[PDB]
Amino acid sequence: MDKNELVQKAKLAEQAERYDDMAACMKSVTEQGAELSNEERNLLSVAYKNVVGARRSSWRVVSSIEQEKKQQMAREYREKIETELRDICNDVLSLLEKFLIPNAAESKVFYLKMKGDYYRYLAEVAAGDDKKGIVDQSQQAYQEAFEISKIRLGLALNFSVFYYACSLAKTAFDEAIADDSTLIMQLLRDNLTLW
Amino acid sequence: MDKNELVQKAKLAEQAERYDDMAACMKSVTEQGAELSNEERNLLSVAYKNVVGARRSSWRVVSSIEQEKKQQMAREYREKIETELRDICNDVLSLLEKFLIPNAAESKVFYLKMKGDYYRYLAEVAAGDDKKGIVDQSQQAYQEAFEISKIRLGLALNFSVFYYACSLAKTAFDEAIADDSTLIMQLLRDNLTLW
Amino acid sequence: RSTSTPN
Amino acid sequence: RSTSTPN
Repeated sequence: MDKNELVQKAKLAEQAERYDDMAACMKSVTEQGAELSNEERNLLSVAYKNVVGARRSSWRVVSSIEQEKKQQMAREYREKIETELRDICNDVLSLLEKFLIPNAAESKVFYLKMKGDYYRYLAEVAAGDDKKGIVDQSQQAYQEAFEISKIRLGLALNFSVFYYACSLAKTAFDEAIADDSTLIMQLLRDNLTLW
Repeated sequence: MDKNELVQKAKLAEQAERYDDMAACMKSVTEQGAELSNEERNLLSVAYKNVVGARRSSWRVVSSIEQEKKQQMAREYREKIETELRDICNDVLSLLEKFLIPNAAESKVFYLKMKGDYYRYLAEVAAGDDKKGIVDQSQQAYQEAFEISKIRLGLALNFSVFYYACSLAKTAFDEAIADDSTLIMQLLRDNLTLW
Repeated sequence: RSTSTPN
Repeated sequence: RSTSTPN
C-alpha cells in the first residue's frame, strides 16, 4: 500500500484543485494505521470540507429555486445531490468514528467538532423521523467537544451556529478576550452582528 | 426526449455550478435537431469551456511539478487527466463537426473558432506524430474563421495566441479601432503588451 | 445563516 | 502565454 506516496498524492491533488481525488487520497490514508501527522490531519480536513462543501453549496441554491412540472425536475435534481452529499458525510463521518476519534491530545476535540459538523450537514439534509436522531447525534458529538476544549476557538463558533444559541456564542467568545485565532473570533462577533 | 426541459436542466446545472452535468445537458440538446437559440448556443459554449478548462488548468500545474520515483507518479497522474481532457474536446469537437458547424449566419465563425480552439487544446496535449496533424487541423479550422469574419473580435485573439503571431494580432486589432467588444481588445493589446 | 471556518 | 475569452 505505501502511505508516504499516497500522501504526496493527496497533496499533489490539491496543488491542482481536484478535491475528490484529494479527499479520496486521504481516505486511503486515514484507513491505514490512524494517528495523523498534524499536516496529514489537515489535508483530510480541508479536502473533505471542499468536496462536501461543493455539494452543500449547490444543495442550497436548488432547494430554493424549487419552492410546477419544472419543480419535480428540481426535486429530482436535489434528490441526486443530497445523495452524493450523504455519500460524503457518511463516507467520512464513518472514518472518524471508526479510525480517527479512537486514536488520539487536541485532535480529540478537532475530530469531535468535525464529527458533529458532518451530522449537522446531514441534519440540514434529512426529512423524515431520521432527522431527530441525526440532530441529537450531532449535539452529543459537539457538546462533547465544547466541554473537552475547556481550534477550540473554531469549535465554539460551529457549535454556536448549529443551534439556529447566541448565548453559547458570547460566552465562549467573551472569555477568549484575554493572527489565526483573531480571524475566527471576528466571525463569532459577526455572527451576533447577524443575530 | 423533450428538448425544452433538458435546456431548463442545462441552465439549472449552471445555476448551481455543476459544469459537467451542464456540459452534458447540452450534449443531449446539441445532439437533437441542431440550429441553437443564441442562448442555447451560449450555454453549451461556456459549460464546455469550464469543464475542459478545469482539466486544462490542472494539466498545466502538474506538467510543471513533474519536470525521481515521485515523478512517475506525476506522469501517471497527468496521463489520467490528459485523458478526461481528450475525452471532452473529442466529445465536443465531434458535436461541432457532426451537428453544429453544418446547420447555420454568424454562428459559422463562432463554431469554426471554437472548433480550432479545441484542437488547439488537444494540440497543447499531444506528443507523437499525432501532434502535427492536430495542429494543422486547428489552423485550417481557425484560418477558415479569420477569413469568414471578414465575436469575430474574440476570434482574432484566440487565433492570434494560437501561433505562439503578433503580426496577425495588431492587424485584426488595429482595424477594429474605428462595452463587450472593448474588453476583448484590451486583451489583445495586453497580449502584445506581453509579446 | 452564519458559519463556520476555512483552510 | 496569453488568451483568450470569457462568459
